[PDB]
Amino acid sequence: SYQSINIPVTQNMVPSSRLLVYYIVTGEQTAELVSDSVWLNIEEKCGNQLQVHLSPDADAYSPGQTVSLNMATGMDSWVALAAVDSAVYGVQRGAKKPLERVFQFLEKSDLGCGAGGGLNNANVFHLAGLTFLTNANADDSQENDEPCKEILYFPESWLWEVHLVPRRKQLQFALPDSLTTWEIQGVGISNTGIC
Amino acid sequence: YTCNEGYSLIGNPVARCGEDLRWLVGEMHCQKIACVLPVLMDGIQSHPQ
Amino acid sequence: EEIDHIGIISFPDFKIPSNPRYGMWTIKAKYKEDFSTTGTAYFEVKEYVLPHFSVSIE
Amino acid sequence: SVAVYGQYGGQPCVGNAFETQSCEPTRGCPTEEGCGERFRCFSGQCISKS
Amino acid sequence: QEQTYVISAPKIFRVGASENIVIQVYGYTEAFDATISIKSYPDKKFSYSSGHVHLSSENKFQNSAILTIQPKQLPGGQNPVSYVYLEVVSKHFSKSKR
Repeated sequence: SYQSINIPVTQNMVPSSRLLVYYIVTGEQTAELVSDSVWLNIEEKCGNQLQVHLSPDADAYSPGQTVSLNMATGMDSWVALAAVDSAVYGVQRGAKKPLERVFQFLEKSDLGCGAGGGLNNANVFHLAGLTFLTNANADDSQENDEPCKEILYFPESWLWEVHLVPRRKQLQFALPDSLTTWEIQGVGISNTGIC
Repeated sequence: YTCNEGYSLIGNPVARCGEDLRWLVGEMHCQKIACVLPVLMDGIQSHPQ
Repeated sequence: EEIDHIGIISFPDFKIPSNPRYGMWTIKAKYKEDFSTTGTAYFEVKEYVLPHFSVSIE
Repeated sequence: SVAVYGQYGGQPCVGNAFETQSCEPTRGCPTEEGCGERFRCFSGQCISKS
Repeated sequence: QEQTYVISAPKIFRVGASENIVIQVYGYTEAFDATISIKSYPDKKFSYSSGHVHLSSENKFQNSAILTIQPKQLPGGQNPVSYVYLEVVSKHFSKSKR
């Protein structure tokens, strides 16, 4: 029996990775490529582990209150920030948060389809999103890119800015005069990717 | 190529070892990622200069 | 058009025309010279006043 | 090679016309291509799957 | 047919992407080297990228090249390149696929 695949699921694998295992067996005289594959669903996690919080934490603030904000990260990062009033989304029924689906949209990059397996070595590789050159009596030219689609002051907005966070940063700023839930949202960026 | 921290590469980022045994380069240059004081109408003073 | 230096392309503010057709506007984004990479977003232009409270119908 | 052909019933040259030596090869043995989408006969000849 | 290889690659190359192409060979014992190359199609004249890969029991006869298609090296114009040759060359085998 064989060594298992004992491997760390490193950050590059998020949100999804696909495992294909293969060998060529020479048979009596004729080689055969044997393969199988499986889709591996990975936890959605950021590489920066970026976190943002109000340092003078309160259940509710008063209009115009000066506040302090902290940005903390596992590495130095850029961060964009923005603030938007919840009545704005309240305007439109079924409004969408602009950073929704980010991982599912990133998944559209994946060339494979289905959860794994295949009718054949060639089919396994094609569904895995690979192609192959071999003399072992198989070729991927048997198949084509089918449309595989199986399932697996009173502003409206403020604080619209971008900042460097050298591992840590602190900001101090005044709230607006409006009364509402403000939703403060931000996106970390670095050579380690988005969060 | 890649420029140092606080810089970015302009032009084609790429060079090639030509059959001359020398580098072709993509006319590239490192722009510094910073603003500067523009040509204001009267050179108005910037306090956090 | 704008040039990225960071991964965060803060385009200039688009002034809505002095007489817009009301309804669903679309923004498309492309890398200028050499990729397809077409991004898209939608936004609605209407005469509206913010609702003062949510009604949720369940 | 034969330097002089035997003639008119003269004796043929005896022994083998060749000899062999072991070497260290400078060149690799070319591998077969597969049949790909073609059927593979047991010898390794390929034919149309039809 | 004991001596055999597999080169495996993305179903489609992304222009400008750094694409990791992996190769395994079987029935070999003498260590040898191969080159995996991305070449213009159909003429194979211009080479976009090339990677020397060494194969031995020290590598269990497995290796990969990281190969890329920098977008300006394509001829461009009104007709963009639809297809490119992936190639492998060795002492023992040579093959290319569109």
